[PDB]
Amino acid sequence: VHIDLSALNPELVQAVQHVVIGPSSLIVHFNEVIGRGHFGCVYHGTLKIHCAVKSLNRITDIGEVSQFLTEGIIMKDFSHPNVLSLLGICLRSEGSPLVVLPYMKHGDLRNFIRNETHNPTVKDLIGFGLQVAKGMKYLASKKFVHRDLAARNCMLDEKFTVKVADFGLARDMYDKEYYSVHNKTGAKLPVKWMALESLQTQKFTTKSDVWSFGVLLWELMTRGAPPYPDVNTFDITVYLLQGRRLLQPEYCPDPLYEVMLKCWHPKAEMRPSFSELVSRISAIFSTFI
Ligand SMILES: COc1cnc2ccc([C@@](C)(F)c3nnc4c(F)cc(-c5cc(C)no5)cn34)cc2c1
Repeated sequence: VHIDLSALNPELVQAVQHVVIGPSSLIVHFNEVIGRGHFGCVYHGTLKIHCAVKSLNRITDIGEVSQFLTEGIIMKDFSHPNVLSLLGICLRSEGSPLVVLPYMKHGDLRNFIRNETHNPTVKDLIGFGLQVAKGMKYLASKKFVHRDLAARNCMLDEKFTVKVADFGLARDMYDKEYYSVHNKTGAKLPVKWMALESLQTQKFTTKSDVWSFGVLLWELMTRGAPPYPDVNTFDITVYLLQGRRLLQPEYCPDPLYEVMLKCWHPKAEMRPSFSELVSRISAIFSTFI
């Protein structure tokens, strides 16, 4: 893997020095896999900054190198406390580049809320939801559409700060169960998180991210129950069109369920913005002790 600066959009050339990590600056501990995606494994690494280093060597070919760099450059300029940051990319003589992310001590949000070790309160769970909403408000303000928002796709650091993850160079399928193959297009889709219109057109928007966020809130309040367990894959469209939504979890406050129903409005344009979600959830959160 060689970097040809001329091949890039000339406006981005200056950003390369800030995204590329010199191999001498990074040590990666390949002895133990700490995480797995469809595109490769992840390992502990030290930059002493502790990091998660993701290999992309399960992919046959990584595509256009200039595009990969461009994706990295665009990703690295995102900075928000509820969005996973890119520390950089590191080139290795043999194999694809390594993607270098901050280490997230407590892993993905779904597994965290399912863990018997931890006991977040209803207030804590709502706060996790608020943090996600803030990250998504940021991403939406950058006109970035996530396309795969779900509890499995957010992570928690050592201070229990929630970060929207699984985007840009960290994008992957980290739990294959929840992705079904479309018969016409072949795309593997997170159907149980998708908006009605996306199930029909396969177009994703910020308003379809809002639908997914509604599902994520439901996951939080059920402590990571699988949505629609008694529905099979693409029959979700028929199920929803019967006039159905996920039921109100026992400990979900009534106004938070109302927020969920708004996220699942049949008219995409009538769903709340992430700014409105931050406002509404902040209020509900403030009522708890
Ligand atoms: C287990 O220890 C860690 C610590 N930090 C990590 C940071 C990123 C990642 C990385 C690059 F895979 C990643 N980036 N975004 C996501 C994400 F949204 C979800 C997951 C994830 C979910 C499951 C289940 N396993 O991994 C992994 N993700 C993995 C880490 C693993």
